[PDB]
Amino acid sequence: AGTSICTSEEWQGLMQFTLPVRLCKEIELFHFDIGPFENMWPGIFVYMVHRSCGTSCFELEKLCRFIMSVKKNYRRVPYHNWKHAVTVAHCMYAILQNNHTLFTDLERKGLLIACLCHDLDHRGFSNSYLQKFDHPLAALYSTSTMEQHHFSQTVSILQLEGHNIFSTLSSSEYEQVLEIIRKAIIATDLALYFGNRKQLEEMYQTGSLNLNNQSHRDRVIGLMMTACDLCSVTKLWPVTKLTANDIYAEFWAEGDEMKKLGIQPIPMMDRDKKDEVPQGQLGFYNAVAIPCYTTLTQILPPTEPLLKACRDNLSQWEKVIRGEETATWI
Ligand SMILES: Nc1nc(=S)[nH]c2[nH]ncc12
Ligand code: NI
Ligand code: NI
Repeated sequence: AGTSICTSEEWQGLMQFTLPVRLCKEIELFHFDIGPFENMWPGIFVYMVHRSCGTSCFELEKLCRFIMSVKKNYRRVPYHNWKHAVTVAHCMYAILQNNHTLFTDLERKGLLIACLCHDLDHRGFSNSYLQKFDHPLAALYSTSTMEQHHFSQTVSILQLEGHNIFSTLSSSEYEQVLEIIRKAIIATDLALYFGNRKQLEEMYQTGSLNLNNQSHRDRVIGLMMTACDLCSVTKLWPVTKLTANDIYAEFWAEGDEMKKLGIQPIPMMDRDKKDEVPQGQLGFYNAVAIPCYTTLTQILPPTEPLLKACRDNLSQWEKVIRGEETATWI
């Protein structure tokens, strides 16, 4: 019920935060894992915004309020949580640093914010679930149900007193960045990814792709959003494997709810079908992750390390299937 707001202590603490110097170098790399630095997550996001956009891009007090209120509006769910938000924003930072002048100042600030916000107030349930059981959100948002909600949550937080980091934009640029953010969040609906990637692949392969064309830019930004959202598959194997445990914790909890409503869940969401997980991961990588990073690398060549890491993880799932897995901790 309603939008949560950070405390004075929370945002003033972020304002005074300083990032250890050794991490500065590490944060630039695609494979960086925020996992071991939880106390530093909000500060890491400030650092990224300041490196990409400038220390004066946002009023610091508004930015710190905004960040700490965003954190407070992620729920304590196993996967679609604050840690996921900051991970996705970091991937976007790495993409932006490596492709910096392809994107306008307004796009960079909008996309880093969109990434931080893109799963706001997620409940640990899929679009499939909300629509199957006619949750009020599915009535309000007929397609891309949760993503429309995440964008609405974003605008609610911006509207809190002292939280509007974009107020100093011209009236025109303000409308433009909100549209950047809306499009980017909606693009995180994997339903839309399949069509988007196929279109981009064609535009790329025929040579019609043109970044001066707004609809092309929109689609490229779309694919960047998918690549950042799925970036757990681009980390080192043990990190990827641990994150998969969190994703499946959510999936199995949803499947449990469907059993109670008289419907057998898809196997992926069935905690009594964990034997099918390795094959399911293979399916996901071949159908979703590999094509995403393949097309992204064609369009943005500096992103190739995402693709190489994704391929390496695909090989690991293949090893799991062949019974070659070694010791794992969870
Ligand atoms: N298998 C999957 N892995 C990730 S990171 N996300 C997913 N969404 N749906 C399936 C999966
Ligand atoms: Ni999402
Ligand atoms: Ni997400």
